[PDB]
Amino acid sequence: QSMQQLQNVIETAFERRADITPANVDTVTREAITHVIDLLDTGALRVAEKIDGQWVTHQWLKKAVLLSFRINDNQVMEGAETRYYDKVPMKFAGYDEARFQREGFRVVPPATVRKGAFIARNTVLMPSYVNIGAFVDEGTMVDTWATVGSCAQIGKNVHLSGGVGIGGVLEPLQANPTIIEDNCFVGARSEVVEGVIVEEGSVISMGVFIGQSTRIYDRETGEVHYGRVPAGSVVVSGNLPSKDGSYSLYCAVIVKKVDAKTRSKVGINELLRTID
Amino acid sequence: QSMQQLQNVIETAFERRADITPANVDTVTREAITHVIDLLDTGALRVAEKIDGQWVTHQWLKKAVLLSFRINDNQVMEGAETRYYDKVPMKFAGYDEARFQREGFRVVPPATVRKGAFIARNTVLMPSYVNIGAFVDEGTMVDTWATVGSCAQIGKNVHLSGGVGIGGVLEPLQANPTIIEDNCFVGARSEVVEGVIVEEGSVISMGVFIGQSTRIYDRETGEVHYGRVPAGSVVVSGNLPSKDGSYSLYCAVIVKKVDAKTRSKVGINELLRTID
Amino acid sequence: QSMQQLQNVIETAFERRADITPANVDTVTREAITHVIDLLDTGALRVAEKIDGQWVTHQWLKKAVLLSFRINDNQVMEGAETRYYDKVPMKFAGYDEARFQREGFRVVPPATVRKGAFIARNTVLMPSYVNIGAFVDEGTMVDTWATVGSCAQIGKNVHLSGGVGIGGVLEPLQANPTIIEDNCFVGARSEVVEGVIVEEGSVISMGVFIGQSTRIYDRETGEVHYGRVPAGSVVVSGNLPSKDGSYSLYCAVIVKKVDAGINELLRTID
Ligand SMILES: [Mg+2]
Repeated sequence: QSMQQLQNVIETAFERRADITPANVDTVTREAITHVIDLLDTGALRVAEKIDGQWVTHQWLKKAVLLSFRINDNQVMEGAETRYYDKVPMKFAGYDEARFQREGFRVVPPATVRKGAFIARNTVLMPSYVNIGAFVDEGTMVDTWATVGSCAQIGKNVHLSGGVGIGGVLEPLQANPTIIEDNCFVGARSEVVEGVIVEEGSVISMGVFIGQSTRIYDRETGEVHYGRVPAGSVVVSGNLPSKDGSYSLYCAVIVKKVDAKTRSKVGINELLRTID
Repeated sequence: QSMQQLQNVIETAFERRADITPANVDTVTREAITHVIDLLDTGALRVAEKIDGQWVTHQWLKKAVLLSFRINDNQVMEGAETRYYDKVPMKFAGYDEARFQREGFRVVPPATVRKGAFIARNTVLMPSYVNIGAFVDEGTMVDTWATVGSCAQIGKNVHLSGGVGIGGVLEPLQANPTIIEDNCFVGARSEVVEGVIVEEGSVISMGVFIGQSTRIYDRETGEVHYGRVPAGSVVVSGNLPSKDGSYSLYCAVIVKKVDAKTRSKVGINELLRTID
Repeated sequence: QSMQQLQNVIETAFERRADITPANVDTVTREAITHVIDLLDTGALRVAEKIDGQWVTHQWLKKAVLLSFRINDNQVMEGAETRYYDKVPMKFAGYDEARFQREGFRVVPPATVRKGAFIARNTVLMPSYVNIGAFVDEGTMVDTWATVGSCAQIGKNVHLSGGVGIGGVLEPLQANPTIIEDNCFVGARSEVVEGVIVEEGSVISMGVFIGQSTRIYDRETGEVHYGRVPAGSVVVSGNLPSKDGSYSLYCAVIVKKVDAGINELLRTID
């Protein structure tokens, strides 16, 4: 209700978004937008959440994020050897040692995160990027040059290996973000985009690139999945052949299904050695 | 005469480059080199350009860039939590807020650019790197951990997705740089290099790796192209089989062709859904 | 001997590491750990090395590196526009011009390196990351968004193209690091992980992904290698088909063997 009234401000401002700019927005609307982003930043709110077993996307939070662009000017940011120019502030810009100590994760230079993304305890941010509206749950490792795009929901004990990208979804408002459920491993150079949902304890190896159009071939059943990686799927890069046999095109291949559970990297590597 | 005088200084210098050092360079030559880098930085000059439907490379600008290296010593660059040591200054180190504001683009930390690359209005540099001599035109998105290599020419309204690399080209002086023409989409994790030209309105998916080494198979005609993606090509990764079918080898496949133009990512999404 | 004594202090500490925290770590233990990391940082010690022509892995160095995390607290690190919070010091934080001049490599912003990795002379780090216990030898290029993981050994006159990741191997503790031998070219977007050894003078094309499970198919002999790219191999991405041909899965393919100019080597695909 306090929350209902916050949402009210957002839904009202967004309907008139066309005429909102940094120099005309009233103080109530600004503070409200900023409060939402603050709640997203602390994980008190989140853009999508799993309710009664289904992923629900809260449109009004995406409105809030969009409005946060519209109401803030780009500003110069001092970078020591370089300068920047952007309108989304840095999550940690203000964090002090006490706050870092209390929240219990690690941010490894030059890893950065935009204000408005939630990073949970026992996470390790290797040099990587986490965009606004994202949620990175406890125990998760984000490896070097990995990216957690806007609004993505990364569960607990997830491993985003080096250079793995999880695609942002801000617009359309109605579209769910990309979702990597608890215990998932995503191997080096892989990309999961466009609101694909990787169910819990899946194991995606290197260089597996999955958007909504990507064929996920279940070699056991012969079925082609789109848009969703079944829980416990072990998935690797492959191709499907043309009717000809004269060429073949990329796909992901489900090559084993395992029980969905927290796994070490050593464990993952050993499971990937266990495939035909 | 001014530009003729400049080019002549550079080419004359470059002829005797073996005898030019940071310690021994006269100020006229130093000034001429640094002024050419400034012209490339502001987009007043550009390493290659399209004249009469034809891409022309200007060797002398490549010679300028190469001499900019030769005449400058490495120097310690303070970076807050770390220090660097290099001889190419940083484009934005001297940018004030007014300059950023009039030039109309955004630089999202930790994105950086070397001095001597042009960045046009309405582009957004997510964390990324733009090397010396490159040209990134209006309304382009350079997404997280992407790279625009030396001398690369990126067109207007291009989307370089996360992890995309556009390969640098200095030597040979004669070689056209890597060119991405207007309205191109390039999917996450892709690399285009070695003066490959991606013609306008093309859509390259994820995980596409194209150099002069790469077969570009038109599955509609069965023809292999090298070094060029024809305008409006929709390109995905695939493989072509050995004569006996024992193995197959990576290639890029043109799966269909569209009529090149201004885009939305409703239509990028939807173009790839019709893929076979 | 002093080195034997150092190794014993490290191994004894490793043995009772479950008892050791930043809070209770004693100065003898700390000094020995920190001293090993200093030696790794200067290249005086290295995690694996080629002895009598084979690679030898010094597990106790891996134990020191592992312990260096356990015994240190995270600290806030001021970063201009942002702040960090981590427990491994930055290699260059206190370098001055004279030291850069002496060690003779370049560090292109925003390239960074953790303390406890050795960079040799005439190497160029484009924006990249070199993790603790790595050794990057002379005349090597580490191009933009490359990554040299924990303990990885990169040889002389190696080209790690843009977006090339060399996997860390702290654990398992027993494993050798990922190794790129001398004179190798690694094409952009490639990733070589899990202790794979890429032998000298190999040419790996773009977008090649090799871990310990990756079939490296020799199209000439029909061999399938695991874990090792043979010296002077030219390597590209490919697939190996299923029995019935319904689908195919990723591999590497050795498409020629050359003694010891790249684009001509690669522009031959059949
Ligand atoms: Mg910085």
